[PDB]
Amino acid sequence: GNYNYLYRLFRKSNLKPFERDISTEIYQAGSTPCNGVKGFNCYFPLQSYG
Amino acid sequence: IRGWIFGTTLDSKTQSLLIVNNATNVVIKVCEFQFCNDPFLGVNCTFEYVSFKNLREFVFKNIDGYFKIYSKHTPINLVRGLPQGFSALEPLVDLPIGINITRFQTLLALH
Ligand SMILES: *[C@@H]1O[C@H](CO)[C@@H](O)[C@H](O)[C@H]1NC(C)=O
Repeated sequence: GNYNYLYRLFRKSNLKPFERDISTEIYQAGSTPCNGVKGFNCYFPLQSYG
Repeated sequence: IRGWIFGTTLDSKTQSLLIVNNATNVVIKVCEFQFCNDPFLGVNCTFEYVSFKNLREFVFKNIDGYFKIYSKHTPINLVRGLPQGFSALEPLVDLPIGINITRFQTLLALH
């Protein structure tokens, strides 16, 4: 697997036309905050094709 | 007045637009800047560019990832403040930067 190619699976709001966003801050997916640490309803926003 | 910051969170968690004017050149950057809590001048990155008898006017507008700048320089006589009468600004630049700009601040200089 080539893991060096990546895409964003999560964002709270969709991009406007040619809006660009590299920020990797952990996605809070529900009522529990991330505080920067992955877990229950707290997911890394990027993913890899492998 | 010698520059501007534009961005979202202004804290290195994003690309942020920095614009600076100095006597050698005018400079523009979009880097993931860690700004200080009190920006002035005592006399990752993905885009960079380079170039009271008077009033300088500008308009900054951001549309579909392009940051558009219009300007005018004019003599004035009404020394009190922002004057009446009329003259239209003209385009200088149209910058491909893609940033979700929502906050801004001016940059000052000290002797
Ligand atoms: C742009 O930034 C603001 C915060 O300043 C945020 O609420 C918004 O969701 C962001 N994205 C878009 C698509 O505007």
